[PDB]
Amino acid sequence: LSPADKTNVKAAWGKVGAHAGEYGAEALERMFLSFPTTKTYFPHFDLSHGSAQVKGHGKKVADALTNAVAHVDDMPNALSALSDLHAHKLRVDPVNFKLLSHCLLVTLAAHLPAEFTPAVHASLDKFLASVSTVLTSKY
Amino acid sequence: LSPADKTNVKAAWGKVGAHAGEYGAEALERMFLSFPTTKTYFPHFDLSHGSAQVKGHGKKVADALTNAVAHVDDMPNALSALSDLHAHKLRVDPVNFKLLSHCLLVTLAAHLPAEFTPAVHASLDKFLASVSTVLTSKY
Amino acid sequence: HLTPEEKSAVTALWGKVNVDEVGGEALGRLLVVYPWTQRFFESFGDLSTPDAVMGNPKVKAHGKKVLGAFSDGLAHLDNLKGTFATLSELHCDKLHVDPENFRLLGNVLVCVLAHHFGKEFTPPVQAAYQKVVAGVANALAHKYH
Amino acid sequence: HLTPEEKSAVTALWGKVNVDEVGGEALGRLLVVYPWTQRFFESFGDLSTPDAVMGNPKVKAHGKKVLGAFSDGLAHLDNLKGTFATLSELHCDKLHVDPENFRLLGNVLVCVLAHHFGKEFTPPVQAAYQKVVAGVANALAHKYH
Ligand code: HEM
Ligand code: HEM
Ligand code: HEM
Ligand code: HEM
Repeated sequence: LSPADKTNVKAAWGKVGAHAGEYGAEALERMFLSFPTTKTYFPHFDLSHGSAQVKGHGKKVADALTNAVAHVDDMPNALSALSDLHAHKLRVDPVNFKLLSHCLLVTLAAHLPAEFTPAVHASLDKFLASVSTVLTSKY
Repeated sequence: LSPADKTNVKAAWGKVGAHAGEYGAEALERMFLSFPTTKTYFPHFDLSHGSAQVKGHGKKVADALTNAVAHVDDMPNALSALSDLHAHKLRVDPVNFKLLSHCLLVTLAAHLPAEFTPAVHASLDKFLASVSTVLTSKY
Repeated sequence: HLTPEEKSAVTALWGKVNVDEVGGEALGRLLVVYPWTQRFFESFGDLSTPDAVMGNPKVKAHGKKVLGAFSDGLAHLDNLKGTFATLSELHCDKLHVDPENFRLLGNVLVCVLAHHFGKEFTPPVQAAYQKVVAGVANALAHKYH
Repeated sequence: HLTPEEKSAVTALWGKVNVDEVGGEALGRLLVVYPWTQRFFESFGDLSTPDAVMGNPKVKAHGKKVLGAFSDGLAHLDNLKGTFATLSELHCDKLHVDPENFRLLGNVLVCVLAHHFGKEFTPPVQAAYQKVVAGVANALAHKYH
């Protein structure tokens, strides 16, 4: 993880702007549609299109990612409670983290076509993989 | 990792003793026999049974693992040159690190039946996964 | 694709495998080493500690059934796809198990075999058994393919 | 297995795909984001920087060939296993490429399609294309099965 990657990630996530919750909800919808095996972690959720529960969950995930961007240098300490939750309480398979990272990348590519240069793509992929690694570190 | 994992890994690697080179050579032989796709990274090697080149390389790998055991709390810095080598020069696929970790676990199981309790198996798996994720950190 | 010598070695080693503890041991070690797999076995009782996992009658009985399927697949090495069709559907659609956990379970089984056999589990024997477990996992993941 | 509506959406989106550029940028982005894949493309020249990768004529031509293979797979969505038999032999027996890199390249292609189509790419369109790329990767990885 390099400082150039950190700068590129901060720039891309800043140009994401206040649409972070919308991006998170769309990424979750994409993950549910593309990989239905991930829907089993949300049995109490309304997983239809436009669902308010999915909107709130996407807002929460996007806020977590904003905190991670704000604390790229201290990710394990910033995401400690989330790693504990996702590894102990939920016991999420580590492959679904890759699936959600891919869907987040697809949402970013579809909503920021100009910013999604190959270098920014690589930087964002490294950032999301590090957040996934941190969240799966309790295994 | 965990303090109990560190204790279990240290005890198991101590019971390995001075057979580290033998165990590393056997693990590399197991990897070459089970996953022939890994043999493409050693095109200048004699990879027959009992080959002195494989013996020396296995001794080097086992010495690196022993250093990692002795420096379990500072693996990323103790393995930085190895990470640079494997990621930049060698360009090894990350999947092969899992393959070699599995073959190392199989060698340890086959040579230390009493030591290989489920807790020790879990501790050694976590230790090898940490070593692998350090050696694939640059990616 | 197993050579006749590999098949002979595989069946010779499997002849000495105890079918009452090897499967339960492999399943319990899978649960201990990959604790996200405990998500699929919430009805199996206490699985908080390695000793509680390894002392679970439900885990032992289920490991016996998984070992029996592994022996059933081993008896038909040329028809793994047809041997594991019903099992593949139950994991893919009803249980939603990622096909990587199949390879994880096969690798844990190989570790258990090495732990029991020791010197008898030579690198050629291990290579043949890796072929066997890879074939079994590929057959079990057919519904995803 | 794709429904008629999914197939219609997939074909409609593929109708407006630039066959001279898209495969090249997909291959280049694969080389940049997963730089261990550069070990298979040593004879392609300079690959040190993203600009060097995305400005490489060899990468452009090879990506064009890969995109043509993807298009042929799209034209035989029900015969993917038979369409990619020769390519599966080429990639497994001689190249030694790991089947996970096929998934990586398919996902990079999906990201490239999203980056071009934008709003027109939709979550259902992404689901259909994920099905397509998973099928292509499975067909190309069959020789490991
Ligand atoms: C970058 C990856 C991820 C991030 C940043 C993230 C973030 C979050 C956050 C902030 C919460 C809220 C926790 C709370 O309110 O107590 C949460 C909950 C949750 N996450 Fe994730 N998550 C990620 C990946 C995943 C994946 C891939 C899955 C499943 C496939 C998953 C499953 C869940 C579940 C089931 C909950 C519980 C929400 C509820 O029950 O209300 N997470 N996550
Ligand atoms: C368990 C994790 C591993 C450890 C601790 C490890 C350790 C080492 C060490 C100590 C060296 C020698 C360093 C030197 O003198 O330059 C080395 C070299 C090398 N390793 Fe690894 N290695 C690991 C995994 C792998 C894997 C999975 C592969 C790929 C199959 C691999 C391929 C190589 C190659 C090709 C060399 C250079 C060999 C030569 O040209 O002589 N290593 N490794
Ligand atoms: C890799 C080789 C595997 C084999 C040969 C195998 C075999 C079997 C067998 C024989 C059953 C009994 C089905 C029945 O009694 O109707 C079963 C059920 C089950 N399997 Fe597996 N299994 C494998 C892997 C896995 C893995 C890796 C997991 C989870 C991570 C898993 C989760 C389950 C569960 C939860 C059941 C309960 C279904 C029921 O009780 O009806 N299996 N499997
Ligand atoms: C995932 C879908 C893929 C498709 C559809 C595809 C398609 C192709 C095609 C059409 C060729 C040319 C074959 C010929 O000219 O006879 C080729 C060659 C090649 N492929 Fe792929 N490829 C894929 C993935 C990959 C990946 C992920 C890698 C490496 C990480 C790779 C490495 C290579 C190399 C090095 C060649 C050169 C061999 C030659 O030119 O004969 N391929 N591929």
